[PDB]
Amino acid sequence: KTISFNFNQFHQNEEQLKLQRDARISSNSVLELTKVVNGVPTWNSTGRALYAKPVQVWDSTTGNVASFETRFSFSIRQPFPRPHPADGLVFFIAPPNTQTGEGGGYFGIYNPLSPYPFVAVEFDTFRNTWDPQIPHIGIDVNSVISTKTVPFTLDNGGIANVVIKYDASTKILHVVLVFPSLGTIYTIADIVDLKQVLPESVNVGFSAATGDPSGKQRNATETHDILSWSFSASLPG
Amino acid sequence: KTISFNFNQFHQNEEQLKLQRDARISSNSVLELTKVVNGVPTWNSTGRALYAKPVQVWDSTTGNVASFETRFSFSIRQPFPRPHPADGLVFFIAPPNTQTGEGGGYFGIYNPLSPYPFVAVEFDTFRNTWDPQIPHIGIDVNSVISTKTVPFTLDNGGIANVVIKYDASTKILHVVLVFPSLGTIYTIADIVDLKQVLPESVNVGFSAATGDPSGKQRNATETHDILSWSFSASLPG
Ligand SMILES: *[C@@H]1O[C@H](CO)[C@@H](O[C@@H]2O[C@H](CO)[C@@H](O)[C@H](O)[C@H]2NC(C)=O)[C@H](O[C@@H]2O[C@@H](C)[C@@H](O)[C@@H](O)[C@@H]2O)[C@H]1NC(C)=O
Ligand SMILES: *[C@@H]1O[C@H](CO)[C@@H](O[C@@H]2O[C@H](CO)[C@@H](O)[C@H](O)[C@H]2NC(C)=O)[C@H](O[C@@H]2O[C@@H](C)[C@@H](O)[C@@H](O)[C@@H]2O)[C@H]1NC(C)=O
Ligand SMILES: *[C@@H]1O[C@H](CO)[C@@H](O[C@@H]2O[C@H](CO)[C@@H](O)[C@H](O)[C@H]2NC(C)=O)[C@H](O[C@@H]2O[C@@H](C)[C@@H](O)[C@@H](O)[C@@H]2O)[C@H]1NC(C)=O
Ligand SMILES: *[C@@H]1O[C@H](CO)[C@@H](O)[C@H](O[C@@H]2O[C@@H](C)[C@@H](O)[C@@H](O)[C@@H]2O)[C@H]1NC(C)=O
Ligand SMILES: [Ca+2]
Ligand SMILES: [Ca+2]
Ligand SMILES: [Mn+2]
Ligand SMILES: [Mn+2]
Repeated sequence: KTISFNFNQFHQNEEQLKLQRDARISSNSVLELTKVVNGVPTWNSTGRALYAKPVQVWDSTTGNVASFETRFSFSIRQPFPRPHPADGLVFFIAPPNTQTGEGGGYFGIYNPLSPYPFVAVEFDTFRNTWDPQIPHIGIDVNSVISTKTVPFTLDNGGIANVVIKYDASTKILHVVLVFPSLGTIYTIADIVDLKQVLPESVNVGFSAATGDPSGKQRNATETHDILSWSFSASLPG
Repeated sequence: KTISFNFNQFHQNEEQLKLQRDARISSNSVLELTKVVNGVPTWNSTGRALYAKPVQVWDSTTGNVASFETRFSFSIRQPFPRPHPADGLVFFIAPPNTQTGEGGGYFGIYNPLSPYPFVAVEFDTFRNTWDPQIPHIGIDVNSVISTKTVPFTLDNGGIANVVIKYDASTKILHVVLVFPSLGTIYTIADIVDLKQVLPESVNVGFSAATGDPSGKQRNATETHDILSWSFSASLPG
């Protein structure tokens, strides 16, 4: 059983996508996860976009787990450098029908008063009390406190290509981040057992957030645009 | 005990490299693993290049294993597409003082008469009886029958960027192959316990080969050039 989808661009009112909070699709085909007014990003914004249909990552009848691959391009533009850009974006896997959690350093995927499991790959731009030097790529399992982290230099306003691959036989989640204009390549990988953290069916998508009001800084913002996205999953069981 | 070297270009008579068989450094600074006469690659060629100093990947006293990262660019030019180019190149890790093995599909790293252990990342261009479709990236442990494989499409005569990273804490060996001119990214990973297969001290280097005469095809050839190479290893012990 295989499932796959591809988005060369994003059309307004895409029946295949589920938009939440501030997420919006521009007229120029970009998925803007967080609020951008008159070409300027704002703080206190959170937005998510999930693939409309649930995907089965494992089967309890056979115990088999899915292998998958996803590729996407994103762009993070940071207009106001001085204070500190925030917060970042993530590709994530969670139980179906979840609601946007806390914004800010929680990217909109963590809800303290009713936590739901999740596996996420973050592109963190703001250093929270629990983070190492930013920006960094991180593998998150149920917590925004990454199991593994790798720093990277952002191509401000530039395009970044990401490849996330999960091999069930080895339980390896490997991610590649490339900035074609800079010729830089970043890599990180960790062992993650999906069967141990997630339910059989899940939702895959993105979530991003800009500076939270509590920070008292309106400049703590940036764009979190997804330009294209393909997904392929294979469940033998 | 960290160690690292970096070759942004190769100079003839590199005191740092040990060249074996047909391996040679061209005037314009590129490391030609296999024979190329008058700008034309030939069959029946095999060559290797090893860093002259042995590196310690693990220590029996503390038991600690080294974590390392290596980056290099190569270029395979396939002048004759019709029959079938051969054979490919590999980055390998082996015991010090070994000699070039069999050519052809053995890339010059495997010796049937007296096999020595090794861990290699291959870039396979010819399909042998034990191979899946070509070209493919492959992780090889003590043999040329990859534990893990992934297909890729070669950028003929183009530049390829490679990142090989080994994390001792997880035992994950992850490799990334990027063709900047095509924008394509290929990734593969597997679990390898260096301690279980290799001695404490080893040699790191490259090996390549063109079509073996036994195939009776003079067109089974291609270049196998290395343009640059950096290596970094950190043994916490
Ligand atoms: C928030 O971003 C603004 C735009 O980048 C900052 O203002 C810019 O500050 C520059 C000097 O740091 C100055 O050359 C630019 O002209 C100015 N741009 C604009 C459109 O105002 C702003 O910096 C604060 O406000 C300015 C006016 C100065 O007083 C700075 O000393 C202030 O830090 C940023 N605000 C914060 C919280 O840093
Ligand atoms: C493939 O390359 C081999 C080089 O490693 C050639 O081996 C030959 O081995 C001889 C034994 O000591 C040596 O004198 C020769 O110099 C060398 N080849 C050359 C440059 O003449 C091999 O050559 C073939 O096999 C040898 C044994 C002779 O019969 C040659 O006349 C053959 O051409 C190369 N094979 C082919 C088919 O080109
Ligand atoms: C070995 O590689 C050669 C270089 O591509 C092939 O020759 C080329 O074949 C083309 C059509 O096959 C032809 O248009 C080219 O003019 C020719 N180039 C040269 C310099 O020979 C060769 O192809 C075979 O052998 C040649 C001599 C011709 O008879 C072709 O018709 C044959 O297909 C390749 N040989 C093999 C083993 O395929
Ligand atoms: C941050 O976003 C929330 C949700 O989009 C808004 O409700 C907030 O706007 C207004 O001010 C806050 C303090 C609260 O009273 C809310 O109910 C209001 O709508 C917004 N807060 C900021 C800092 O603008
Ligand atoms: Ca953060
Ligand atoms: Ca082969
Ligand atoms: Mn973080
Ligand atoms: Mn192979």
